[PDB]
Amino acid sequence: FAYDGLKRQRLTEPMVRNEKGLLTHTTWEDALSRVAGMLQSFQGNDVAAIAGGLVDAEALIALKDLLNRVDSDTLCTEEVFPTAGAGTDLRSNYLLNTTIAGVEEADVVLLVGTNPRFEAPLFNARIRKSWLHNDLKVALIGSPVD
Amino acid sequence: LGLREIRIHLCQRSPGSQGVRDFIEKRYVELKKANPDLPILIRECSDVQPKLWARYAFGQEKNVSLNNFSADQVTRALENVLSSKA
Amino acid sequence: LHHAVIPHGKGGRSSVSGIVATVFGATGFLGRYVVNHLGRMGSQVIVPHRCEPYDTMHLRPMGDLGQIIFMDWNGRDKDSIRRAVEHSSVVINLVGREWETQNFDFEDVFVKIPQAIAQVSKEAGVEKFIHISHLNADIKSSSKYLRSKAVGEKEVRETFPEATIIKPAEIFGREDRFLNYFANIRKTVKQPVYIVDVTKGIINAIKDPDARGKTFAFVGPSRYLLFDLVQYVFAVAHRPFTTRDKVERIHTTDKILPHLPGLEDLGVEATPLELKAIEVLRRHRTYVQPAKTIP
Amino acid sequence: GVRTSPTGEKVTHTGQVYDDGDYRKVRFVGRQKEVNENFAIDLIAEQPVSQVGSRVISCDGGGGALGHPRVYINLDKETKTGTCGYCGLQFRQQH
Amino acid sequence: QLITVDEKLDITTITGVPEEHIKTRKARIFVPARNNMQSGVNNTKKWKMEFDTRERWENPLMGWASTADPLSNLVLTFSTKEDAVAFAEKNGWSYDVEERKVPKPKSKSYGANFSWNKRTRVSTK
Amino acid sequence: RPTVRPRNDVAHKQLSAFGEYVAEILPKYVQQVQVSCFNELEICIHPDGVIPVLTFLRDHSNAQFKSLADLTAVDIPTRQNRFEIVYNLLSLRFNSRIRVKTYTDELTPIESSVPVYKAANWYEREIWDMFGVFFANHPDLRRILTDYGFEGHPFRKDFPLSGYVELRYDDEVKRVVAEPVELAQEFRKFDLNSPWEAFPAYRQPP
Amino acid sequence: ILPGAAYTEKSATYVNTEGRAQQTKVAVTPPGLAREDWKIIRALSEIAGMTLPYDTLDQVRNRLEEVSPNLVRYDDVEGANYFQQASELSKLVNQQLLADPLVPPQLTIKDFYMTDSISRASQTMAKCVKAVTE
Amino acid sequence: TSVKPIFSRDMNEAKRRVRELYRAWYREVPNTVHLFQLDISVKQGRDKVREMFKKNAHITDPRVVDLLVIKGKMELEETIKVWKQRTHVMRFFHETEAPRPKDFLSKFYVGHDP
Ligand SMILES: NC(=O)C1=CN([C@@H]2O[C@H](COP(=O)(O)OP(=O)(O)OC[C@H]3O[C@@H](n4cnc5c(N)ncnc54)[C@H](OP(=O)(O)O)[C@@H]3O)[C@@H](O)[C@H]2O)C=CC1
Ligand SMILES: [Zn+2]
Repeated sequence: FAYDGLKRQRLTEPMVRNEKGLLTHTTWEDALSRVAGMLQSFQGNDVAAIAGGLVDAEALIALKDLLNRVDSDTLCTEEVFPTAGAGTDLRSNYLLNTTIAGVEEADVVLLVGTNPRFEAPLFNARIRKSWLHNDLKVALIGSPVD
Repeated sequence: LGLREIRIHLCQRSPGSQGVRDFIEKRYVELKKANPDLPILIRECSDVQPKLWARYAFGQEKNVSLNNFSADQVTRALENVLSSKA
Repeated sequence: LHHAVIPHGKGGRSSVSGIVATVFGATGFLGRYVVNHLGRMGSQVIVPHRCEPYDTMHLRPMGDLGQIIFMDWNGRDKDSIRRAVEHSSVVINLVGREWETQNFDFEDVFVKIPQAIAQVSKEAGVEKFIHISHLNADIKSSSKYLRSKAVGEKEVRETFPEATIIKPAEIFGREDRFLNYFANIRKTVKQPVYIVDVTKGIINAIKDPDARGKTFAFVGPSRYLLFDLVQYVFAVAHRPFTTRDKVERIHTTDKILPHLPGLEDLGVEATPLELKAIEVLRRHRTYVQPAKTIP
Repeated sequence: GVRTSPTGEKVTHTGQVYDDGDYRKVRFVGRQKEVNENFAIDLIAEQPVSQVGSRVISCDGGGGALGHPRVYINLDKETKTGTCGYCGLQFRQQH
Repeated sequence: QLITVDEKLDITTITGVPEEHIKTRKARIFVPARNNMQSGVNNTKKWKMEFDTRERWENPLMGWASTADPLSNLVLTFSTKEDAVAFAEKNGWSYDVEERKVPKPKSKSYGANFSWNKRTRVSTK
Repeated sequence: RPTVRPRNDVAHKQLSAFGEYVAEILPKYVQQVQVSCFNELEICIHPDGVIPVLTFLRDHSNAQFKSLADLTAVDIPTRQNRFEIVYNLLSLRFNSRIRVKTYTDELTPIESSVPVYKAANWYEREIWDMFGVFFANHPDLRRILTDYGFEGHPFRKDFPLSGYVELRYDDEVKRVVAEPVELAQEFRKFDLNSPWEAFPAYRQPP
Repeated sequence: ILPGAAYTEKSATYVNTEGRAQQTKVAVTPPGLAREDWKIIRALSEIAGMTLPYDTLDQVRNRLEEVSPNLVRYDDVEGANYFQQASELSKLVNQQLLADPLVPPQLTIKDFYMTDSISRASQTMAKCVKAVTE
Repeated sequence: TSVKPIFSRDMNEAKRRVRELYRAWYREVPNTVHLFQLDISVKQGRDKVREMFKKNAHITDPRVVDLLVIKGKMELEETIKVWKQRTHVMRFFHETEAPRPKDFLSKFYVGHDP
């Protein structure tokens, strides 16, 4: 039911600040020329990027390639993950390795610091399915959410 | 001008990546301790020929094939990159 | 940009170019090409006309349904001008007459009317204004046509400083009064320009933000001696080789104005008279070494 | 229920009206915006509520086979009236 | 008398399709998903080929949805994905193939609704 | 039963018997014979057999199918040989109809049947025009229904309903011109098929 | 501001919490002058003199395969191994747990409805939020 | 992989037909320009003929080549017998079609299509 958000508050035109400091519509040519001008004048640590929660992989690698071409490596996300130890070197560090379907094979589930009902409703529905049909045992560490 | 990132691609089961799998199992931890702030992105994918990607400054890249390499050749290819500065 | 004028489509008949253009003088020689090109890409065209609606019929097929709108207007009525321009983003003035009449002299058609359109357009907030002047426009010309063009060119610039002013040479084309004029004949150097080139330049001037505030000179690629041109026309027409003012203009050497941008500065490549002469003069044949160009 | 906008254009019963900067209103210059002024939402609201002595009533819109498919309306709630989904007539269980 | 031809079957030059609508299109080969609003499965038997969706815009006069895409409505039906792939290849379209999703066999037991000591016991009928 | 079409067993048996008769006489070419529940007989043949089979049915004393009612094609893209060529024939002597079917693809010529029926001339021109099936040894094979210079074969299932080009009069060039198609209102595709099976008798094996 | 495309308006690759790569399809095109997000960056790179080496969706997807081969294996779950090596590197540096209890950001259904920019803009979700808080 | 031929049994035979068709088209252009009173030059007409042939230079299937020649002969017949009108001949030149941009940036500015 959130799709109706796609019809509201949409960004439909490029905007740049005017002399009064206000965002104003402009052409693609003009908006990108301003961005390219600044990009050419900076290097390394002076350029950074932050990716939000809905960004796709094609955009993620395009932006990484562009910043790398000015020798920047400050490609950041908003969601933290500890980089201590192996960090993101090993995929198994940051994945749901058992898979979603694998929950139906588990005999004990330990939930830590999560409310899967609202963080991953369909994942939580798969836990309930195993709880109902496989007699799965679920333990939780954190607030006693329903 | 030097190195920025290493990526190692391999298959989880194909024999051609057996030498790479041994290297990771036995050498990656030691290599990681020596280069603590260097990204060494290991990415396993089924039925890919193993490869070693090196990314240098300003987005220049080089790839060396590790197919049917022994764990020693993998070490050598790793050293050839950890001292190169393309 | 208002949401209704964001471009959409693939630039064809049913597309939305985003242009809302009021074209004064749309029912003449140059108007029919300007409207056609606008309607080709899906522009909204407002056509104010003084003539009978029967005389605007050739403009109807040039736009998708709803894209050509016709309004009555009078050059001397500023309210009729206001009605026609108050919704447009560009106003194109092609009003002219190659002769004077009892009701409209060269001063009315090339000074008062263009200035009134420019003023009303400025008041109504129209962002782009395109005014066609003449290459040979000159206060000290022997032709009162070319004298009025100079005065009008001055007034339009003063009244609408951001107006794009375009100064063509004599334009050749199917419905011209240049090649057809010579073919109907029973020192001076000319640099005539093709109608489609002039039209393409006008359309590009609308799409080019640099065109604002500039004066262009639209001329052909080659200069000819008038005698050699008429000789060429007669040969192409397979023919054995009017007013006082018209004759003055035809005998006025085309000016050389390197300090102005031209068709090339708008992306249009000038078309040689040799490639289009037969297109115009074929109808004159009763059922060819080209003119010598000034180097 | 025709109302006009600041620009003067009549507002249709679907709420349509061109906004101030919309070029498309040039189509009405010298002509007119066709607007039906018998707003059905205002007309049905003028119909009185029908009092009935049963929990369930049927509506066919009037005229037998000239009306709409016959539907049965439950009138058990006393907070609101029963409204026909086809024709908008309202019903209420008396007492 | 027959001849021998080893060339990959390619008919792009004799179909009359404009070059733009061969090279730049992406055919999608797939079995349509069951419409979740209904339980019938009869619309999930065959393979379909559709093309990438392109721009639709509002007609200035009426607000109708206009298009410049001549393949916007083209949907082809195939008995097998091999037939669909073969058709796409000979027509020069690049394609994506999505493996058919088949509902897995479920284990159903009405008696489980009344289990003596399992969570499957239902509180209402 | 007032609403149900009555069966005709006698005609079903007669047509079945004749279908075997044809298959026995031309085994070289006949691949399948079937009689529909509304009593229409279809002979499915190898494409090499177009001329021998059609000649036999026209000339044999127990056939005498002297009239070519119709000749057409069906495009079935899922088939290796996408085009099905259908001949509908009429025998006045025996007051009967028969349908002969064969197949071809986009690159394999079919033998023109003009020698057997002069009626075939234009039907084969139309099949070439609308489907692009080439007929070998046709006296004059060329487009018949489409515009001159028209590109493509419209009746193919992968040809779009509205085509690729559209025409208008352009005043600048003073002639009718062809340009890529743009529609003010796109044709609205409807998904009509019910997700529920309608005819059990035709269910395919899983 | 560079207007990009939402997930309903592009064919883009997302990887779920299992590491499974999936791709959206274009349902409608982006509104107004908005553009496909990778194309904006590709266009920006050309204007800035550092043109990226891919011009199409398939070419930028070939680039994704160079960086991480699993990113183009659509619908497949590529297993990850070496939990033992990761656990070794996890120990060699020691951090201390804070005394704060683990509290999830969403304790009740009211927190569920608006978490990103699309749902924050949805009037339907606002109605849901109002319904459960009132 | 054994198939019924159309006219040609192999590429060498097929390419003979192609050359014969090209000669017929090459010699027909001057008559076409005069007969249809075209405003293009004989060189333009022949440059267009070459361009139409050249775009099919990668075909290696003799059956496809035969169909292209067959269709090319039909098009030539329509022209010589003046079944085409002037509009049909001039459709090869796309005079009223605006220049479609090719580079990435130009396409990016105008729309979403690749
Ligand atoms: N053609 C040429 O060789 C050149 C032309 N120009 C300029 O380009 C413009 C158009 O040229 P062209 O198109 O050949 O001119 P035309 O005479 O062919 O068309 C003239 C237009 O002006 C309108 N018009 C004339 N007088 C009046 C009036 N008193 N009140 C209202 N409308 C009027 C006419 O409308 P109606 O038909 O109703 O009279 C017609 O639409 C003119 O300004 C001309 O001077 C400049 C250089 C060269
Ligand atoms: Zn009712």
